[PDB]
Amino acid sequence: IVGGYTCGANTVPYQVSLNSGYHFCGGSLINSQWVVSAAHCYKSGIQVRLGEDNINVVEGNEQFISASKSIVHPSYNSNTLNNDIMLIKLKSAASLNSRVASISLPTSCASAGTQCLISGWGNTKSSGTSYPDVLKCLKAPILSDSSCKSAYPGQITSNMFCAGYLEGGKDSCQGDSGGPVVCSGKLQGIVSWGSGCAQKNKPGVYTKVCNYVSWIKQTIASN
Ligand SMILES: [Ca+2]
Repeated sequence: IVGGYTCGANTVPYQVSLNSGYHFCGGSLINSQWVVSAAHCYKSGIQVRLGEDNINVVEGNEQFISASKSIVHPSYNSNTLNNDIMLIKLKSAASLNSRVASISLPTSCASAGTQCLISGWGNTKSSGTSYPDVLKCLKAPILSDSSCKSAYPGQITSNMFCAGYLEGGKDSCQGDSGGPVVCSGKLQGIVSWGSGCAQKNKPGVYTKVCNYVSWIKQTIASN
C-alpha cells in the first residue's frame, strides 16, 4: 500500500497473508474454512496466516493453517486478468474470534464514489521498493466505469473496477494482490492490477467480487 497508514493490530480481522515460505499475497477470510484471493496469486503449497499484524514476528494471535485446495475461477484469463479470483480452502476451520473474523460477501455491487478500505503487506513506495512488516491500510474511492476505461483503454472488463486517486500518491501495490477491498462492510474487490503503483492517471484495478457471488456459493457448497 503506497500513501496509506498503519492499520492497527487485528483491526482488519478478515485480512490473511498467503505464505509459501514468505508472504506473497493477501486474501480475505469469508467463513471459517474459505479464503478469497486473486487467481494471479496462485502458487502450489500455500499456508494461510490469519490474525497477523507483523508478518515477521509471531505476536500471539496468529493461526497458521495449510490450504487443502485452491480453485482458480474457471474463466480466469491470466493475460487480461479478467476473472482474477480464486478460492482457497483451509485444511481445518479457523477459530473465529475478535482478531480472526470473516467478511460478508456482497448482495449488491458497490457504488462509484464509495470509500473502501484496501489493506495489505505490499510495497509502500511508488518509485522503488520497501515492504512493511505490519499491515497497512488505505481508504480509496471507487471510480466511475468511464474514468476506469479512460485510464486503461481496451483493458477494463465488466468484471473489474478502478479505485484510488487519479492525481497519484495513494494506491495498492505489489504484494497487496489478492487482498480485500471492503466497502460498506462487504468484500467488493480483490487487489488485482494497475500500471505501477500510485502513478498519476493509473488508479488500481480490482476484481469485482459482486459478479462472483453465485460461483463462490456454489463452489463452497461443493468442496
Ligand atoms: Ca505475526
